[PDB]
Amino acid sequence: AIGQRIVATLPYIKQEVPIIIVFRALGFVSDRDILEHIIYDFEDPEMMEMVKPSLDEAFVIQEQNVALNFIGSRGAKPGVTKEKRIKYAKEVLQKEMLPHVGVSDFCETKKAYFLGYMVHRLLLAALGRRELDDRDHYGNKR
Amino acid sequence: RKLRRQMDIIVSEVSMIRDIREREIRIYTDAGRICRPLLIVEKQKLLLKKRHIDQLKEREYNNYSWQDLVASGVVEYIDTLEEETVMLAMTPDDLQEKEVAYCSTYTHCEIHPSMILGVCASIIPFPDHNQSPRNTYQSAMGKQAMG
Amino acid sequence: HTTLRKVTANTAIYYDPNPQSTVVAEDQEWVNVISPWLLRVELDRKHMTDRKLTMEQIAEKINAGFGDDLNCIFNDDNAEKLVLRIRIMNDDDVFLRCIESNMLTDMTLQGIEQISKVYMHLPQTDNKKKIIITEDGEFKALQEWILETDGVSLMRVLSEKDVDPVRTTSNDIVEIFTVLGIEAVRKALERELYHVISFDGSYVNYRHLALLCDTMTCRGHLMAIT
Amino acid sequence: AKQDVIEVIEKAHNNELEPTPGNTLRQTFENQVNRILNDARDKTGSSAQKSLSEYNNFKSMVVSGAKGSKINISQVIAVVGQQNVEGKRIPFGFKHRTLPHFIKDDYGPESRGFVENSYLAGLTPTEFFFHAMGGREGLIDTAVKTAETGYIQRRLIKSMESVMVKYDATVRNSINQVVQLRYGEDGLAGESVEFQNLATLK
Amino acid sequence: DDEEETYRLWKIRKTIMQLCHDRGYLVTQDELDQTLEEFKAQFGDKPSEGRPRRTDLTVLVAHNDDPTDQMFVFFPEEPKVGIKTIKVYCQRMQEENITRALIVVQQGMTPSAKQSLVDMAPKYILEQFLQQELLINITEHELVPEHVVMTKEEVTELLARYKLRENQLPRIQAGDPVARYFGIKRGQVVKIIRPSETAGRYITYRLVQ
Amino acid sequence: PGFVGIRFCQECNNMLYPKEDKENRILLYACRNCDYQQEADNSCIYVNKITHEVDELTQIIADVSQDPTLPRTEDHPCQKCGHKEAVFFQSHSARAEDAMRLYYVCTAPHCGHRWTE
Amino acid sequence: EDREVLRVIFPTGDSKVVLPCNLLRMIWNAQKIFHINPRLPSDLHPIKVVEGVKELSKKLVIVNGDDPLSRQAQENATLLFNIHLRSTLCSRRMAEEFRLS
Ligand SMILES: [Zn+2]
Ligand SMILES: [Zn+2]
Repeated sequence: AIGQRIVATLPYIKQEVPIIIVFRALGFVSDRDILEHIIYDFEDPEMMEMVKPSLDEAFVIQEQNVALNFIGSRGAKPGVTKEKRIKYAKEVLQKEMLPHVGVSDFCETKKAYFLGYMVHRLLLAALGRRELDDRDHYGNKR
Repeated sequence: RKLRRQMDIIVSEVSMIRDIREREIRIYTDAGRICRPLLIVEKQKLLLKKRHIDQLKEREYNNYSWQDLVASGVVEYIDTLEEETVMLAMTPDDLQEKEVAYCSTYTHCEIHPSMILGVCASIIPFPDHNQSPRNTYQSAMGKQAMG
Repeated sequence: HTTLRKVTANTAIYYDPNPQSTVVAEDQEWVNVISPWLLRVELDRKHMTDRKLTMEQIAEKINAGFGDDLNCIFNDDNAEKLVLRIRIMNDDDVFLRCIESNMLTDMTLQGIEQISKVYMHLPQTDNKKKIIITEDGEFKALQEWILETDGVSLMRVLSEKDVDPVRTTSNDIVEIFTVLGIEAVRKALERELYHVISFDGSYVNYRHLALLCDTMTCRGHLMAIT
Repeated sequence: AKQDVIEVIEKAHNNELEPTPGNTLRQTFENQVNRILNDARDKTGSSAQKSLSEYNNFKSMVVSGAKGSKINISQVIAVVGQQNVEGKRIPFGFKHRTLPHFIKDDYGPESRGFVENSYLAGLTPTEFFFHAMGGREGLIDTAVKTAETGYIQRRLIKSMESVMVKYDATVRNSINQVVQLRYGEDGLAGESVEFQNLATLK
Repeated sequence: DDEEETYRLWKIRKTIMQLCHDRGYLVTQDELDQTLEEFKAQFGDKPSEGRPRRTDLTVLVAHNDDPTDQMFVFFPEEPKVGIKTIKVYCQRMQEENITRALIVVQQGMTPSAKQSLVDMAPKYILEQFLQQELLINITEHELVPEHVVMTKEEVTELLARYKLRENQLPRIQAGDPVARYFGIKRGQVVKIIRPSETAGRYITYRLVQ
Repeated sequence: PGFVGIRFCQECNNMLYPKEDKENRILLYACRNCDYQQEADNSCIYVNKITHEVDELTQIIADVSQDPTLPRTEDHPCQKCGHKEAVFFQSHSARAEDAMRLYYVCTAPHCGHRWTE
Repeated sequence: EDREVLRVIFPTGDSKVVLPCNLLRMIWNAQKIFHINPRLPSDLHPIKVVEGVKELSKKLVIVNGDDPLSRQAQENATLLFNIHLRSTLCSRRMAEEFRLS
């Protein structure tokens, strides 16, 4: 088929969501602007051919609020209106995902950088540029 | 490293880890990070000197304590993440001398190897002469002895 | 089992508007010679020569598998490069990449399915060695070639030329039940059960193994002990 | 043997090592390294065994078979050996090394679990930690094995607890379905038989 | 690809000849072990659109004790045979005075015709086999011991000797390849002779259910 | 062969998609969102290297010479500046199918030359 | 005829087998109870060996009965032991190895 799509299981949401929808809902209209948070060097094609099948999954949404509704439909408390799903999904993106990067009036660019770092960190292991983390490594314990 | 060895701003518990191949550089400040103290090694020589041992041997008069030894920039606290990006030596005599060269880029040394043991395993005499499932059974039966 | 992915080096698709136009510089196409979007694959010599394949066999497998919806054009086995080109005879070109993936994942160029890795060695143990009887009534352990696998089909295997259909055991009891029957399952179960006991060198009497294999098979079906 | 490890490593680094058929380069390198180390341990063990006197008290038990084995004497006197985890050597628990006292990408004997010291000579601390890591695996397997073997025991018994030899000398279950027509397909009990040799065969 | 199909049909015919000899139908030693060359010369080497096509190579045989009960086989041309392509065969059955036969299909049979084979079964006790199934005489394998079909007068003597009922025996299901090989209904017991490593030879009795 | 690179719409900054001009029979890249189109210069669209013979030397970074944990030899001097110290290490990569090749990186900073023997 | 039966029962020929009473040890006990001295010619007539083994094989019953279904099972149940017994209580083997009276 197409192969190797990227999704994002995020809390208080019943179903996984493709990451491009998450960056569109998070505040980024464009595609190059989304891609600048994930692939830090655009002259690497091997990143590009792996990142494009999840981009081609979601060229039907190009604006923020439709992606907000796409999240809020999947919500644990599914809103009945268009403007209740948006408030629920905006609450989730504001507070539920990634508290450690900031919960404030505007922390969307910083949360976007950390999420793009997570996607980049996934792509490096899927390409074998790095190695997988060990669960028993007691540096990773507290 | 210059600041943490002087305790200017960065307290000793904070860990700095530079990953080189992956360009990331992390700093951790949290609670729950397990760490142990190590000596510091410049070019091939210890930062610990005769004068430190002399000032600290006549403790209870000078009170040149462990904390003054930390403050001098002679020991560090190293946790597990920072222990991956570093090169240690077991014994400064046998491992920092001219020979068929192994590393010659050491960074730290250990104070004594017998500080890898615990409490109940630190009462076993000659434990490196036993088979290792015996040291476990003695580390269990040391909690059951009468005294 | 061998797919196209084992032998191919890389795959690149071009949109070449005329088949004679040849964006790739290959004179073999020019002497060799309707849709413009084409697929090109480079194989490698090593896996091709290890398994002894020819591009005629491969193109035959494509034309058998997909029919005459599409035509392969293959290099003769003389040049350093191992190229073949693919068109589609007359949902535009994502279909081409889709059938690329479907063609890569499974074609069975050689081999049979579910058997992924097969080994070869000469057996040292006398039971695994072939045993005959000579003219003077000796036993004369023979050291012939055997070959062990990593998957199992056992009925597509036995139904082949030059494979011994008397001696091939298959380590898998449900399959022996499907193929050889319940009385073969009792003997095979006994052998696979005695093997793990005698691997330590310990001994257990035939009484107990025989009774376990009997109670486990005395109803015509596999009575698993659960 | 330790020099023969290093020359194999040099043949591996300079791409001078051809893979064994049926194996990858990694597994054939591992096979050759473990071959040198096991042959070393065996030769040192045999030298130790040749060294012992008639009046020895380790030999007094091993020859009698009362306690110990021929590998224990070698492992007390000569060489402990290589410590293994899941059949392989000591794995790279750190980033491409084992302990922070070793250079990265060190496939040597001392860096991966081989103990060139005996129990009489004591262990170096690296070797001590590796031997603890070796003993831990068997100490785990002891505790893990019991809760499977007892369950297999009980589950085997519940299928066959009513199977007995009747006065027909046949073998039948609780509902008199016949399992064997003679017990052990000979009628004979297991505690009165022996090993013998068929003379007329071969 | 005609040498492989010729070799395949030769092994099919050879296994059917061993099938009919083991079952009891009278077949000669000439057909029992012929080489590939008698097959190739006597059917014609070209299975693709040529002389050794199906249906006019199909075997009919007769039982040894009387030449009244007769056993066809039929090798259909279709990969997946159907009801309309077996009622032809059943018409050949009712055309003759014969009772039963084999059908060696090429691919898997359709379920509706399998239910058909179930339905006229007490009239005509016929059955099928598969092509992949029949490229090996599985009786020749070393795991498979010697199976013998018991006569009813011997079954009565068996049950009288050990003083036990017909359901107390060990049993065998009708669908496994050995009982399907000999071809036997339920309520019919089978000797199994096998070598014992403890005491010589051992006979047991499986009842078809 | 080479590797295909994604190019972007100038107008709305989205991924262009390949498409065939049937009339001129020419490959063109077109945006889904806006009508902007472009002529293809490469004519290669999807390339997939399955044997995946990869050059690790593109991925190696010169800063790795600052790692204390890594070994170094003076047996192999630098190819560019002829400096003796070279820090060496293995592939350090998963799916490096069978490789114990040593990669050498030069010390003595701002050289950064990287080679394989 | 028994030798070929063993060769078909035991492919990959291994003489080691499990059987009730150790005949070699029992013969060697008989040699010490009765003071054999195997340097002298034997008193035992070799037809008595044959008709003693044939009678002993009658005495060793597993399946009782006389109908031919029981006799086949008695023959099969004692098959390997009777092969071993006829193979070690020969007339040649008693007359030239064990020298029993
Ligand atoms: Zn656009
Ligand atoms: Zn340089």
